[PDB]
Amino acid sequence: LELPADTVQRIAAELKCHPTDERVALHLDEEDKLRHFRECFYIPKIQDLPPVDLSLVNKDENAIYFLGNSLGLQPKMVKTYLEEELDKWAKIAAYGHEVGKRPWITGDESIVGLMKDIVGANEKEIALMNALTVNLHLLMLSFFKPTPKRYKILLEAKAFPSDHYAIESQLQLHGLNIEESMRMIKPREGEETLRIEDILEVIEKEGDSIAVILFSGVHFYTGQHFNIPAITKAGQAKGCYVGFDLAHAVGNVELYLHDWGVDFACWCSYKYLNAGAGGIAGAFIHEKHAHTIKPALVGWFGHELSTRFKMDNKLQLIPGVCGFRISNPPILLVCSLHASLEIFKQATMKALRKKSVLLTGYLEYLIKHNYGVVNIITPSHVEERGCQLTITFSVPNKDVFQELEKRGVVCDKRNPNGIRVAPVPLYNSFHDVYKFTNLLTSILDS
Amino acid sequence: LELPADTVQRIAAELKCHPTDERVALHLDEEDKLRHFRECFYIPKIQDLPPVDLSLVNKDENAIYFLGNSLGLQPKMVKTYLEEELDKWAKIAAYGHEVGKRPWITGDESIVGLMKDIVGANEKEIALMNALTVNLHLLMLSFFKPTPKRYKILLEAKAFPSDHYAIESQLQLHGLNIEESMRMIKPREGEETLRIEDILEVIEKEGDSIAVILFSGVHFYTGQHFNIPAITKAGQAKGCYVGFDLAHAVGNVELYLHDWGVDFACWCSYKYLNAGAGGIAGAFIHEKHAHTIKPALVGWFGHELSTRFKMDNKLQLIPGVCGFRISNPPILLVCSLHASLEIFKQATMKALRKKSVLLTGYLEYLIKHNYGVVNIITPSHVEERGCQLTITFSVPNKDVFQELEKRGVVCDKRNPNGIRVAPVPLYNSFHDVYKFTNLLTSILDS
Ligand SMILES: *Cc1c(COP(=O)(O)O)cnc(C)c1O
Ligand SMILES: *Cc1c(COP(=O)(O)O)cnc(C)c1O
Ligand SMILES: O=C(O)CNC(=O)c1cccc(O)c1
Ligand SMILES: O=C(O)CNC(=O)c1cccc(O)c1
Repeated sequence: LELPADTVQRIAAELKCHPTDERVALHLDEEDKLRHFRECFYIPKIQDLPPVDLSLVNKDENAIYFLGNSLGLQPKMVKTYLEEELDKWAKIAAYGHEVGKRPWITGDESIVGLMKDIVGANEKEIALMNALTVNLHLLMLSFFKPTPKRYKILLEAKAFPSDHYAIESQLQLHGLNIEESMRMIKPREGEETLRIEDILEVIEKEGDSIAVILFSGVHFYTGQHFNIPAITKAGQAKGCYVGFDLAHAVGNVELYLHDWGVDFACWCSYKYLNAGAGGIAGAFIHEKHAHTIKPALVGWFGHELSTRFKMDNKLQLIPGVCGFRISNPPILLVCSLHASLEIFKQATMKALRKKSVLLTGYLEYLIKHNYGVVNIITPSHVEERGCQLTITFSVPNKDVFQELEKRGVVCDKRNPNGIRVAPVPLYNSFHDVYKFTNLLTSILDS
Repeated sequence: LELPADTVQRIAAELKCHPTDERVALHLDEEDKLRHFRECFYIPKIQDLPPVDLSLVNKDENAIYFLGNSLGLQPKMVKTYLEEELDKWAKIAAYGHEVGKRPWITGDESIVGLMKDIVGANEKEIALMNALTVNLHLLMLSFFKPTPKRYKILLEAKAFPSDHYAIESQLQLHGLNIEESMRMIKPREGEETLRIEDILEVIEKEGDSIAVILFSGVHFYTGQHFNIPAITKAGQAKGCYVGFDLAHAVGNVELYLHDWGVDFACWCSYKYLNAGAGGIAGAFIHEKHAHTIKPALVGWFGHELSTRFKMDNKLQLIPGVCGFRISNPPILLVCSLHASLEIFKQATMKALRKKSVLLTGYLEYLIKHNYGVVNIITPSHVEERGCQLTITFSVPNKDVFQELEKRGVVCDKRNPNGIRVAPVPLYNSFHDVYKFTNLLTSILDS
């Protein structure tokens, strides 16, 4: 299978231009079978962005939005989907709990089918509920059951703060010494990312004492995409449960949670899944646990639908992850997520991931060619990253982030002088990447 | 202070009609200073309701919606408020986290001020987050700390199923015997409601062994409004924490959680608060606990805003209930609740409660006069109930509920032959009550 760099160079040869020519980007966009999906989203205009310097930009041009890994752009249909439910609420009020396209009682279940291909799990293995870190806790209350022999939680060092705090509070709940019980894998000296061989070594050596491995699927800062099946198998070989925070993985990289035998997972919906700030989150528990791992905290929405409304206070618990669902689901959040998931249905993760490899590969190619001063922290192997590249710079005189945002590039900063950029296949183009790299080159040359 | 029955009879005398005359209802509506608020809501039309028999009703008449205690009607402004946020998301995407009327990061805090008068607490004592039963669990994980001496949870028998399951699972979490540890106050033989003297007796006699009292503020089925301050003081006198599920109280009866010294509380927003199915819920913790009662489960949104985004994994916990906030808040849910709370701001709980006393009092009066066969289960004392009356019937030949719903009355059923009705002051009229009672009379007379 042709690597992105090789595709770019071959296309350039065919076009009779240099691989760094704008025509290469324009051609890749012409050949992009997912090109039309860009029209499904509200893309901000450059002139409308708060930090933009109008004197450096062309009005009425679209922003170069590379922050879809943090706050995904809005599907145009969100309003329409919300209107369907507001209209029902206006027309029949309480009766909307039981009737319509999204009966409110089963609003979550009405759209969960659309998640099956995204995470690679069955409908009974997925719940759409609450918020990401909330779900992490609900799952950990059941999966983390420390003993004198097996009490550790294994995670990456410099994990996302919410997960870090969640794990710390879980350990504190059991009166466990944090320094001794919170095992955090640090990179080798002079590296920011983890080597799979090093992770597996820790698991092999310390696995007997580890109750739960809780890793990110994709690391938020380095952009490293961890080998989920390998970590899962290694942990399970030592008797650990293995779960993942897939905040940066879902809707980005392909996932097969069931087939890989992942024990549990959770994710948010407002990043690659484009559902809007604080949107309804997700949880997965492998069906193999449905009768053995029970919810720690129960509410009425974990009671089987068939008898729930008898209200006789005789719990009939739904097996598997839906037993962990505590409260009635927020229809308005279901609406916005639904609009997004219909788009994913049409695009397919297979096709999206294929475009992402070429799109991020093209970005990497242009960066490496022009400045090979500029360091890509994200792993170079195509299977070891998603959309996002994390880049650092060595320019004492320039704040590269500030100069980019003034010009309508929307991305994330980390210190001292670096950036997170994540071109996404649904609504970013190869031309976006071309434009970005030329703005960057111009900034670095002063 | 004039009782509702006496107001009705006096008004009838002034009008020169019988207290049961339609003119009495029309006059009370003319004198209702809150009358205009009815126009702020989408009221369903009778012809649009699923169970309606069109041959028994007049088309284009409004439904008689008496289920505002279960699913509140929609403020007309909900769509407008949602559009503000969708428009921001479309225009500036990620930048919406920090700017606008409702910066997404502080979306909850941007509207919490509007809850101050509703629950009678300070802004630092209220959090808008998650869902009701979820919040109940988050609070109980911190407030319920059983010991060999003090391990019981005290609640009413036949509590709402979700609360019942929550309490059961909390006890199971600590390995406590449910039958011994879950103390449930049952009514006297031949009664459905609880006597305050009986509740206080249990507290006095068993209080030393009770860790937490968790009562509803208003009981969902009987409509009994419990004396919150009296239960709070009695529990605290015995060293118990006292908390309330205010699902049926908030936006219905007046509340002074801080001044009463209530330890903690939680509530939903889709009942009297009209926020839409599964809307963003609420939690209260008295400020007296801010430095002593810490969250059991922590996430990044419990970390002080000023340093949260440094992402250095060094927790700086917000004192009080906001420390219990785990995840970033759902803006779309904030929108719908905000639309409702602006209406409550204009109306005031004081004025709403005053109308409710007269409105429910008038309903009771008409029921008692025509059939004094018909039993009101809800306490008769005006201070011992909210909007809702629960009514039972003794007619072997008639399903009263089915006959009411066919005629465009929207209410709730319980067996064998009874109903829950809750005329609400924001959008129900005295004429609604008059019409309802005449439909009921006609049904009962066969
Ligand atoms: C309506 C109600 C609930 C509903 O629970 P959710 O968590 O909102 O699904 C719970 N408890 C009481 C007392 C209620 O009246
Ligand atoms: C974005 C993200 C979160 C956000 O937490 P919320 O519960 O949604 O507020 C948590 N963990 C990871 C790994 C994330 O990337
Ligand atoms: O983008 C990330 O990796 C993590 N950050 C967020 O999810 C985020 C950023 C700003 C506001 C917010 O609520 C969440
Ligand atoms: O109305 C009550 O007292 C309790 N019921 C609900 O809150 C309710 C009813 C139907 C659907 C739902 O999600 C909640």
